[PDB]
Amino acid sequence: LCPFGEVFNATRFASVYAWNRKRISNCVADYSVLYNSASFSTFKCYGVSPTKLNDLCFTNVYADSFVIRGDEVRQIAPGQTGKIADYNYKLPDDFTGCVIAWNSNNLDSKVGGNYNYLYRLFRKSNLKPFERDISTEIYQAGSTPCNGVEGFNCYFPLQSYGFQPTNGVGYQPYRVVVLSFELLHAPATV
Amino acid sequence: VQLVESGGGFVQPGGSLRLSCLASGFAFGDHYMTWVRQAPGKGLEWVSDINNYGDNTFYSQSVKFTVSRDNAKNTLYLEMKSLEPEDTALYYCARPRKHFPGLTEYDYWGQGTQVTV
Repeated sequence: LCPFGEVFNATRFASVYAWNRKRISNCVADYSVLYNSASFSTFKCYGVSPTKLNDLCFTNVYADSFVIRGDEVRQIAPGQTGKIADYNYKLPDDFTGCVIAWNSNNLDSKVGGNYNYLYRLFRKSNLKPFERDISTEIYQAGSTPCNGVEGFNCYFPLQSYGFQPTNGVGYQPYRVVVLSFELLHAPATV
Repeated sequence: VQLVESGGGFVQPGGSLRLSCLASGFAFGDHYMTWVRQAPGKGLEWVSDINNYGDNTFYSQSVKFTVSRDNAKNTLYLEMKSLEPEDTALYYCARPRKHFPGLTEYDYWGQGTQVTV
């Protein structure tokens, strides 16, 4: 079978600036193992092809995973903007695949705060679709250059979510999987 | 064309303080204003913003703290209560250049006032 359990029920998930991608190649895939599950917050397949999907064949499947706030999961989708879709994770407009996401307050909040999950807050430009930026070069907001020293106009580009179990559902951590379907000229392996 | 913080000193855990920032040289009404924090050898930490008139105030995860503005007296205030020791840093008054609250490009700021709880 295709190792979709290794991505969906992993104990740890990546920060969104460092979003993880796992490749699914040469394997038989049980899609029913997901599309018969529960308390998933959202399971929209933007891939106008797959609306609920089915048992299709794909040259490869790719799973992209990360943790974002609750308010920001809107962005994990065609044509949106904001800190998450501009600076962290951006899908193309020609997207065929699904955006699976669930509330993980149970796993990713800590009494007094989990601060291990981060996002990029400053960036000189917007990401291209499926592009990743894990650099930590100080961001120059003004015109005086920074020279490795943080201060006015010289901001460390990443910020942490302050994930606490108390705050509203919109500020709570959610895990997100993004399945994308590759259709190349080659044996359909899934 | 400047900004001078004032207030602060040494106070005890659970004490208080009211910092002031006398602006000068510009139309204090036409701008948002900011408080940021800098512990020694660290980056800027954003504390609060306030809008032109004073009815929208945005704070960080430190409500312990209230921002006020008297655009007649060109003064920006920050009343700090229920201080912790972790609230110790140098406290800056700063004006953004051109509302998503938090750190942005600041075109003017002051010299700082030390708060050590």
